[PDB]
Amino acid sequence: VERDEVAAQKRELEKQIERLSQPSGAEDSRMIALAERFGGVLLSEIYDDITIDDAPYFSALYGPARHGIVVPDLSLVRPHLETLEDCPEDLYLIEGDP
Amino acid sequence: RLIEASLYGGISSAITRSLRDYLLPENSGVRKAFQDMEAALRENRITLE
Amino acid sequence: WEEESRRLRGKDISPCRLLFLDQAARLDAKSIATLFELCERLQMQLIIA
Repeated sequence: VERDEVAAQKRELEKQIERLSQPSGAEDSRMIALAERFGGVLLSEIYDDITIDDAPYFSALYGPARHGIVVPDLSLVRPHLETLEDCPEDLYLIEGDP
Repeated sequence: RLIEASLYGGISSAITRSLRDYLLPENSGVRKAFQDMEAALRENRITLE
Repeated sequence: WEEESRRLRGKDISPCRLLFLDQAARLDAKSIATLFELCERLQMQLIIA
């Protein structure tokens, strides 16, 4: 039982380390995919070199949109929006010059 | 690469093969996946030795 | 490249298009004519020597 508990802990740790791994932000998935589906640069990458002191403020301000994607036009994502069934259940999109 | 390929264009040139370079992005995902395989293999080798 | 970037640029900005070729004598009259046809159709500049 103890060994299995420790194994579960290690599995969680490894999964989360992966979650923090690449390439910027959490992962290369639908979110990084929007960087080419449209010009959807990742917000977190857009503040890649944020100072550790502003990083908490940045995170709190950006809220769940912390992992949002900056796209000068979101009327433009509209044509492809119907494609996104395989996407995080709830996906942020932002307007502005990345 | 666009520049030099235009400078020395035509079919009979390296361009026609280095197409796969000039047209295509470099994928970090496969690079990372290969590194992860490498780590797995390293651990396997260590254990076996 | 333009399809990608024009989205990420001022909506009234149209980047310049310019290409090159050395030993342009590998071209002949019809070659020149058709290349100019398509070049104009694509509003692009040539430095062919």
